[PDB]
Amino acid sequence: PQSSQVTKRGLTDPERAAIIAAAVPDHALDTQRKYHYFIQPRWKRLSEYEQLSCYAQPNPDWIAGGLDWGDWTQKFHGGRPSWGNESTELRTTDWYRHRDPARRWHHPYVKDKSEEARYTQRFLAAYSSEGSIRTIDPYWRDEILNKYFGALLYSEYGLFNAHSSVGRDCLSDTIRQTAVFAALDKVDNAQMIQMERLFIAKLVPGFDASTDVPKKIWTTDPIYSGARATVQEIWQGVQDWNEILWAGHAVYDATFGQFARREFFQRLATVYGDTLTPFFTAQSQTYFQTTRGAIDDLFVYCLANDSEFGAHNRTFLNAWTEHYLASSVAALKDFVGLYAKVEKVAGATDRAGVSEALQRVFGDWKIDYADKIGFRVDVDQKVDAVLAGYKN
Amino acid sequence: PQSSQVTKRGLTDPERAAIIAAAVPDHALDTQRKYHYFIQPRWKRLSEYEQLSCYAQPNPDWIAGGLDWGDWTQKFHGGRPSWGNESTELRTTDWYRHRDPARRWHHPYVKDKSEEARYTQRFLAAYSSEGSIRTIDPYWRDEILNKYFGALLYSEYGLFNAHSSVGRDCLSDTIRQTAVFAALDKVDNAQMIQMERLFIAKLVPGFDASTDVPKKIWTTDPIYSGARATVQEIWQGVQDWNEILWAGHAVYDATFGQFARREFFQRLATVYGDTLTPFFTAQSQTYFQTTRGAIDDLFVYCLANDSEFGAHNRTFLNAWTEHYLASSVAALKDFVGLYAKVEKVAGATDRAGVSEALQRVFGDWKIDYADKIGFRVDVDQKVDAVLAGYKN
Amino acid sequence: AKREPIHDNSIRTEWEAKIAKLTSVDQATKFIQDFRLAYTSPFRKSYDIDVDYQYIERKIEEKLSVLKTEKLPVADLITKATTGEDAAAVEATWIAKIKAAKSKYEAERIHIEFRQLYKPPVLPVNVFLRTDAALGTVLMEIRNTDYYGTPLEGLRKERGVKVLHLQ
Amino acid sequence: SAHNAYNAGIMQKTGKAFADEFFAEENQVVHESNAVVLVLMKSDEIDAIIEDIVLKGGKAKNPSIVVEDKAGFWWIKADGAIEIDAAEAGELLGKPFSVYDLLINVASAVGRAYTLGTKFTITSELMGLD
Amino acid sequence: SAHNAYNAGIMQKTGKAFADEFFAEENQVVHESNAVVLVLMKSDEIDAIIEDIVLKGGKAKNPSIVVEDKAGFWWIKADGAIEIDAAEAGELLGKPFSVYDLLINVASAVGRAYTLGTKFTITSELMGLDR
Amino acid sequence: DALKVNRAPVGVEPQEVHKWLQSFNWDFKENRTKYPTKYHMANETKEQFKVIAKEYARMEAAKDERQFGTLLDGLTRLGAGNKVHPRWGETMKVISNFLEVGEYNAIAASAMLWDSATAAEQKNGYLAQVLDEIRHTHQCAFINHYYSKHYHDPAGHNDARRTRAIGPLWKGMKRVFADGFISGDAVECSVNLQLVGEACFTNPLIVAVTEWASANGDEITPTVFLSVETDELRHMANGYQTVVSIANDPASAKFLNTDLNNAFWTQQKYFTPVLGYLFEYGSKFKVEPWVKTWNRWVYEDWGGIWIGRLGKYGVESPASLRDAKRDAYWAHHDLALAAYAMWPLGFARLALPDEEDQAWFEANYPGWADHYGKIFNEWKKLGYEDPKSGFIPYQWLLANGHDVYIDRVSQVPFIPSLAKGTGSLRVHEFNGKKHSLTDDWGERQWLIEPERYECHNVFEQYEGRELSEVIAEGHGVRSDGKTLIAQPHTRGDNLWTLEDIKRAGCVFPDPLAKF
Amino acid sequence: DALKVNRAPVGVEPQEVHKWLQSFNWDFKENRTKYPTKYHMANETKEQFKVIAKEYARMEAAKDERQFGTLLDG
Ligand SMILES: [Fe+3]
Ligand SMILES: [Fe+3]
Repeated sequence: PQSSQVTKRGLTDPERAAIIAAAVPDHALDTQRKYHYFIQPRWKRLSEYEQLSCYAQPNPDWIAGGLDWGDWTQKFHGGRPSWGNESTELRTTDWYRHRDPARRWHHPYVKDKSEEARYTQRFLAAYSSEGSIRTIDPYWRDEILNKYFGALLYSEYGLFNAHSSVGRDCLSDTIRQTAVFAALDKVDNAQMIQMERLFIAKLVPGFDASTDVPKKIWTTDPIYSGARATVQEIWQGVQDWNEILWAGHAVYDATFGQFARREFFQRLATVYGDTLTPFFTAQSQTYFQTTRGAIDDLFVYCLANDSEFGAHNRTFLNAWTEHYLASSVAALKDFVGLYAKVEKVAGATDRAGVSEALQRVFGDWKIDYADKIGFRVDVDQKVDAVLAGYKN
Repeated sequence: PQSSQVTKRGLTDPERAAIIAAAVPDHALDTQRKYHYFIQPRWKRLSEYEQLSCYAQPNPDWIAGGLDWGDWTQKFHGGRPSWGNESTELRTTDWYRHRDPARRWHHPYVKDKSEEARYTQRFLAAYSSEGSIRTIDPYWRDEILNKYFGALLYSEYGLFNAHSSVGRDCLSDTIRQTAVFAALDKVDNAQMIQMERLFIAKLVPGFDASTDVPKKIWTTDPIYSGARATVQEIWQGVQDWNEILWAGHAVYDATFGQFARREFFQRLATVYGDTLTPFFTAQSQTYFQTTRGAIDDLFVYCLANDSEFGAHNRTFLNAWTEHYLASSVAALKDFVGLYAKVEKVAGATDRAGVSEALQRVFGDWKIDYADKIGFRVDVDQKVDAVLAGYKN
Repeated sequence: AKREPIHDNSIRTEWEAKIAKLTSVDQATKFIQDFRLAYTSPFRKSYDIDVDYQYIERKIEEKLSVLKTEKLPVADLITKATTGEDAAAVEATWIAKIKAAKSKYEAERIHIEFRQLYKPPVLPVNVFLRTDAALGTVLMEIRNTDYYGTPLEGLRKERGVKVLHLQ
Repeated sequence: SAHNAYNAGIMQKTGKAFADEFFAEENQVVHESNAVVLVLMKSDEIDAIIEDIVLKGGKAKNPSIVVEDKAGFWWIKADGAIEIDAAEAGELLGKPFSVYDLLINVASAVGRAYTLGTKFTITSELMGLD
Repeated sequence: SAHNAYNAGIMQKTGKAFADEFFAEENQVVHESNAVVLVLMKSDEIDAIIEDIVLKGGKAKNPSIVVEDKAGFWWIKADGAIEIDAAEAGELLGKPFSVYDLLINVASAVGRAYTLGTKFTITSELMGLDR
Repeated sequence: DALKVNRAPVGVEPQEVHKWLQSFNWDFKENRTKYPTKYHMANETKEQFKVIAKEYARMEAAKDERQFGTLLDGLTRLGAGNKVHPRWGETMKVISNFLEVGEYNAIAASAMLWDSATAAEQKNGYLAQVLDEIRHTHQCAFINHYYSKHYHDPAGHNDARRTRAIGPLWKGMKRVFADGFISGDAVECSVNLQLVGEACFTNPLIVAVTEWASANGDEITPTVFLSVETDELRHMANGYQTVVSIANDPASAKFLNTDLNNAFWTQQKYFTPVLGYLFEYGSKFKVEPWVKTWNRWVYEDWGGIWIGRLGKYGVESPASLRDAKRDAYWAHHDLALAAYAMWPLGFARLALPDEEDQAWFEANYPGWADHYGKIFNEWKKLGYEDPKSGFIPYQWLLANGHDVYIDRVSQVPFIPSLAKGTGSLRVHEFNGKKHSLTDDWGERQWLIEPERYECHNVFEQYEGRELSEVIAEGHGVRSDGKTLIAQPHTRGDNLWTLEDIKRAGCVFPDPLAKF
Repeated sequence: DALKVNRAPVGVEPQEVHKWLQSFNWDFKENRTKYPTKYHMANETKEQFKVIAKEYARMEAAKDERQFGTLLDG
């Protein structure tokens, strides 16, 4: 028994189900069953991602796109609104316009990352059983990968924390979801990097997976001096949430982050016999291209081509790009000094090999971002600027 | 309306649910709720994998372990039983004893492979967007990877089809699940190999993903002459289902299969700038170690250490191993001629590099199988036998 | 009184016409500061457009910002207010004002008047949010000191309300 | 139409009338039927397909379709063929919906069931013979 | 028992009697309670945990635990703390069941909820303040 | 070397990487929070759940598959969508969507905690909470999304994100679990959102409601709502760590009592009458008196297990508790008067208490029959449900001196001539604007912080306008464009249209004009 | 080359690999059935569902989660 009352379910109790059946009319009271039918569909048909996400934020009419009215019910001391246009320099005719092309609401986001979660652990138990780590180059494993790929997790960790203000400040649902999913993928990269170091430590006696050396390298090694200063600015120097997302994903991580992750650690892993790191870099690069798809839709599709503030936004995006690209160039100039510590491989670590790597990163960046906001850039000038920090 | 009767659900219809409630006794008629409680648990407590799998096969008492009695209701022309002891030379006190250490019934099997299915497509969509294929060695990509890694799918495909009779003939449930799961992973490897070749064709113009060249190489190139003869024998030459599983997974695929996939294509991919192939080999090697876990429990725990037929089984396992090891050694002797076509890389493709690779494959194989069935093997002798086919 | 419809009324259409005639940064800055001093915050000068001033302020902001990107150089967008002052100096000036306030009533008007004058797009966004955060910090610590010390009767007198009814 | 109803023909008769036709001489061999029977497992995706596809565009193209409620599944019978397009079902649901995702709740298929691109179709045509 | 019941104390009275104690002078401030309240979302895994862990070894160790049926969930209240070991639950269920898989159906937790290895514990102890 | 290695099958468990999370943060001059706060004490704390990105996704996806399987497959095959009693199906339009904005604002509030946190574990811990509140938002969205597809009245379930803006009840919702969190001290969210929001009120709001849902035939909501609260224990674990650091520092503890009582009254001012009304009046079958639910979950359990336990460490009992308890008993009946009187402004179909309902109200609340009961029965005699009556109770209220005022702070309606709960009208003129306040706790907030509470009310926006013109402008109609979404009855015939409302001739006055 | 390539986001659908399955079998003398049969006719036919290993696992697991969700939870 129990002190309270065992409540009878109206679905199954014969007495209550009969009452409910008698009160429920034998006809529908409206034929419109599309959840938030009035949402403007971005694609051929209205998507479930849109129905669950769009117009969730209760913005008033004085925030572009808001369907509500009136002032906020409670505001900060001094009078700062709960959400306001003072939170960003950029302008738009509708903040709700943004649409993640992957159409990630919460469930498909964790569903895809759960698959990566469980399959990673099955990979590691088999990789350890395979003993494939025996063929890796020992110098690359101990002196370059463990020390500097471990130091790279701090760049990823800083990018994640940059989203803390973005998650509070941004002015629409789909933007807020984009930022937070992009933030988790960043801390994931930091944790997956530390996960690989802990995993290698289980296979190599003496291999120290402690973060002391990676942190000492991230904070004091001049190779990461430019990268650390850029991330500290994107994270803590500014509060324009649009500037944070743009400088973070579309400039710094699109140039420095792509070079370090893909052109250095992932690529050189496949010239130094590293059969393990390409499993981890495959996740961080997949996270990048998925984040890039969302970041591209926010800044290019919606803002840089907004019917009323397109040229107004490109004015700020150009000033932002000019500033943080110089930072990323200075960050890449410091990072290419790491090539003086790697084993020389033709077409990968020599001057021609690093030149082609920088031409890939800057050339792709011109196509993926620079050409979409009208930012002119000389790739050969940027390649030569970084190659100034390369030791022959 | 409709011609038939709209059936009322007993769970929700008030009249029928009231009748059902009156017929259901207010007390349970037995306290034993553990599904097939009498199954002898292999581990500390009985697992759902055992409850759903074990004793599903209706074996009679004259098949070791069967809980039934009598003859089969219908047999082949001539009198071959539905299942019988004539299907294998090996003998045991209980065929039900086998336990997959991964404890895979059907649901966890497809759940783990669905994760790999969906995550592969997200990786490829991002990898193609990353353009990482630009750094791969073109000769390795076109002349070695496409032609011979594609030819290797026929070895994987042949091993898969070897299980056709095993799935019909084997004498217990948990074994049958092990064989079928091992069979799908093999055809999976064959398809994933062709999947990668189709993907490279989308990124490299002129790259021919057709199977014509891989098939002609598998059937006429002397590099796969030894392997092809071995798989045609394991697949179609014998019908002892225990011999097929042992010769397939524990001898051929454990020595030749491991060397070709991991010591050649996976390893050399990480010395030729190949950032794509380690994604696919990561799956086939994961399938191997998962399959090995089940095969190890079938032949070592159950058969090679059966309390009554342990030495009796090891007698056949030794005769089988000695034969199919000679086949795999002849298959590896042919395969190392492929090193005469690859770019020379110190410590990987030279005579010393292939020797250490063969010592890893044979040394691990002695520990994982030979030492568990009392099969003596000189690893140095097997390495020198394969290195006889290597061109200096 | 009788209010017109919410999102499309003669008050808003009328104020959009005034906005369209703004042609320079200084003029829009004069227009936006006077507007916020007259219609926003509890110390506004009039509530005549109370249910419309927030939408109107948005449209004024949108004009001043476009005029900034078309006219002002890039550096002035980042380092200077549209009044010509150095954005960093504006931050230090208004911080030292609220920290020198001797009561919560002096401090609240310094923060309120700051948001009326320098709310973006006149002051840069990053400098404004940093300045508003520091001003709100000082305003909270002094307001939350003996928050229940002054009774309601005495708290009404200090605020300066006209008590119309007490049930 | 009426002939494709679940309780059509002899299924209407009961008692002695049902037995007299059931044991009739002309009803002791199978009779060729150009019909198909498709069973749809009830779900949120299938209840949307039933109401807006087969009973809308499917019945306009094939007026002989009959859909009967069978508590846990949908009983569909029609002449010639029955078609369901996964892309059309995906547009209705607003989520990724391939032809394999359609098959999650497509159960019985009395007839020659196959897939053509993104369309599932169960036809009365004897493929390879007709 | 008794004091940890959902309808304990004033909750037994109705009508005028309930209001008289509800509006009593001594009941206008909160009273410190050394109890904890754990809510379990009903499921096949949780119904096995309820019958064989909290009501068996959990109630033997802590006789004051009360389990009330609330249609969709289980209302558990006890003195001091309430413990659930996921490794113990995994052996009972015969499937992989980590501490994170346990939290799948562990909803409300009025108290200091934490995890220690494979054990979930909601305690009345103020960590960082007591001890 | 290249030949020998340990081939033991190993991975890396979540708590193995989580022990190094604290080292991920590095010191630099700008590494501080961006939002204003008065709590500057040390908060280098550890989170009680070793959650990393991959493991977070694993638990939540595992929860969803069971939930979405139950909904998309199980309950849909049962036709459970249209098995809800009409009163409760209408009540889930309000509850799920109003909670949706409380979940959505929790995303941003948790981000402030994320931003204001100093330890790397708490930053990672609040990011997981941020992700959870997004999951909760899409879950509340999914309930209405599902209700739209299988319930006999999709209107209101289908377009609440705009039709809620019409009514006054939605105004207070934007403060209780919305603006009250994100608009203020950042680290104080560990008090308002967590110590009071998630630790106290989510238990009746998210869990206790599931029993009423099942009682009225709704198995959709428990499937989703119970799965929402499975994340809450991790949320309050983050908030408790900070409250500890605040209580241990004497410089920060001098602000905790004030913020606690302010946050408690802020949330209880709306939660206590609104949900009490929705539970008792928006349901046919009652689980228990709302005042008992409040006493069990708010006063006794949370008050004793959280506030009473913290009492030995400076945390005092909220001085507004006595006034809150008076709201637990009567305030939701006061709100019923306002919610039924102004029913055309809502987006749900209401139902007057039947003779069985009235007996249950009078039995558990002695005196209900003579006050609220006689009013509801008189409205019914005047044609409250009849669309050809031209009767709307708001006009009836003003004709008898029962004016409805909107609190400038809480936005909660107040009828001083009929309210039995805590409240007294205070009307102040300040700089040519008139303001109405209702209690000693909200009035003090407005007197001290006027710039924080300049929220326009429904009368200041709709003044002089006819009732049906506001409803039509705010899209409070069904697909035909004339039939109202809201109704004064839950039957399927004689639904009110814009013309029926128009014949009543209800025009919004200025309630503060008489002062 | 090493600089220019098509970076269009592409994968490979299940039916793309399935079109090459028929080529996976190679001819040899012992490529016959092991079981007794009276049917020795040509049976080089196509299967009406483009199912590969990865896609089979994806759809079936999708079925299970809905089924096991209904049972274990609902
Ligand atoms: Fe939440
Ligand atoms: Fe929460």
